[PDB]
Order: sequence, then structure tokens, then C-alpha cells
Amino acid sequence: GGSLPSIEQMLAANPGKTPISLLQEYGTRIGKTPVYDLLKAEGQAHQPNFTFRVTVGDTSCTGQGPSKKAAKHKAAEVALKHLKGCNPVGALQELVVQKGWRLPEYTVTQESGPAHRKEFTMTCRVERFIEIGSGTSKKLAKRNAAAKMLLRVHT
RNA sequence: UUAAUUAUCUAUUCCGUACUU
RNA sequence: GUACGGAAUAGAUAAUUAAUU
Repeated sequence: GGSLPSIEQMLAANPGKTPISLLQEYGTRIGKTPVYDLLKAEGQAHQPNFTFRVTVGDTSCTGQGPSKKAAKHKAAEVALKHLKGCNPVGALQELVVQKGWRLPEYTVTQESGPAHRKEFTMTCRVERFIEIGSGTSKKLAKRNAAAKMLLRVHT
């Protein structure tokens, strides 16, 4: 024995990872390697679209998204199935500036999460209002802190 | 040696919104 | 003049997984 879990069980063993990384682990057991190809790269520089294809043995599938991370993610998940066979920060800036208040400021108040995934806690400050948010990135903690503050400063 | 993934920093290119002059 | 967001490319740093030497 000592063999790896089934292709269904490995999904539940590491559901926090991308389907790309699970295909990279599964490929070695079957003697295949998931080859990744960029099928499309176009956009109006404001709403672009990308396409990825993945190849595993005698099978290949595609996926798309507004970024190469989202497009590769969709193409990878599709292979496992066959193998199993507006800005809140900007909206706040417009609100604070329209009411005649001073510009907002952002500062990190905490850090957590292991370095392979990370997390952050960010604070927002306004002329008299203050609020906090969190996320896997400083900008992502900022967008959350702004989203909660939009409820604080608005009616 | 090869493949896959997140975060931080720096540089380059493109695009949008608000405020001010 | 100031503030904010999105996509792509390059360099540096930290972390995680699989295969191989």
C-alpha cells in the first residue's frame, strides 16, 4: 500500500490551493505533466480577457478570466473532472471629497497568516471617522476597510 | 534540475473615476 | 497639483507543494 489518496480525496486534502497545483501533484502519479498554453491575450486595457488550455495525457481543456490567474484556474479545474471519469476605495474617496473633508489615509495595524498565503489588517482614517478591514493583501485589506467605512460615513 | 501557488518591494507600459488649478 | 482602482511585462526578497538528480 502507501499509495496516494484518490483523485476525489486529494481535492478535500488541500482545498485551499489552486486546481493547477493539485494537477501538478496528480500528474506525476499518472506519468503525465499538465502543459499550460495561453490561447488568448486581448483587451481594451480596462476589461481584458485571457484564455488558457491545459494538456494531461490524451486530454485537454480550456478556461477564461479577466486575468491570467483566473483564466488558468478555470482551465485546470476542467481537466480534473475528466480525470475523475466599482472600487470601494474610490467610492469612499468621492464621498469624503464631496462633503468637503480631508483626504483619507491608510495604515496597517496587524499581520498574520504564514508567508505562503499571508493576511493583513488595515485601518482607514477620515476627518472624524475611523474603520478597519482585513485581507490577504494590504490593498485587499484596504478595499475591505473602505467598504465598511462607506457605511460609516454615508447615511 | 523541472513544474505549480500566495505575499512584500522596485522599475516599465496601457486604461478608468473623483477633487483642485 | 492631489487621491483611488484595473490589466500586462521585467528584476529582487520570503514562504508552500509534487517529481527528479
